[PDB]
Amino acid sequence: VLLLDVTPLSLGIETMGGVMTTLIAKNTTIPTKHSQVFSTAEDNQSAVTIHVLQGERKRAADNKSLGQFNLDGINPAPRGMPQIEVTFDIDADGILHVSAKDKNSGKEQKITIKASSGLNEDEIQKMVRDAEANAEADRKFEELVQTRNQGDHLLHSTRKQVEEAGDKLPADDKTAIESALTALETALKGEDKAAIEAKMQELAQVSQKLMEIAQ
Amino acid sequence: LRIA
Repeated sequence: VLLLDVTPLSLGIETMGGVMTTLIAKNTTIPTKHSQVFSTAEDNQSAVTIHVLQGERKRAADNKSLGQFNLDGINPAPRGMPQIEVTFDIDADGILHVSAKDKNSGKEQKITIKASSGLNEDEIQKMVRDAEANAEADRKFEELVQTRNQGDHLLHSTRKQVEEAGDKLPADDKTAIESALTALETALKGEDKAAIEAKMQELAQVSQKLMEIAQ
Repeated sequence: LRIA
């Protein structure tokens, strides 16, 4: 009532594309507990790396690392299908407990991070400075990442839809599409958002028939 | 949201 224990900075994990995803937001009063269900990036992925971050920067690499830990034993499935619930829990004493739980396998891995770990009172103030100083640049990075994830979903999805369409797809369209996928896959390898959107444009246009067959 |  005269004071508050708060989180100076946001706390969370690194997610597909090097993005920091936030669990517990800046200036939250402890004790506190937030959960979020995540999934796997890649097909038949048997583990996930839980990389714990402190900071306000969109790029995981610009934020302060507090440790990382694996949850193994993820039973084979398509990417985006496993349920990994991730829980940040700050008790009344300032200690952070992060758990990942595979909601199919029941398996669990925790890490426990001292109240003292992470950025000192100064670093905190610098981090907020950089957040507002690099807002524009963080935004641009977010849009590239989101665009790369949009690109990759369109690629992964279209390849499946070609496998299940088999002989249904006119060889002609299958030629046009397999060329747009190879180019899309190359562009995804770069940092040019415009060029990824242009290969996504190329795929859309030549995939009208494939799309029909998926129904 | 997906982890690697």
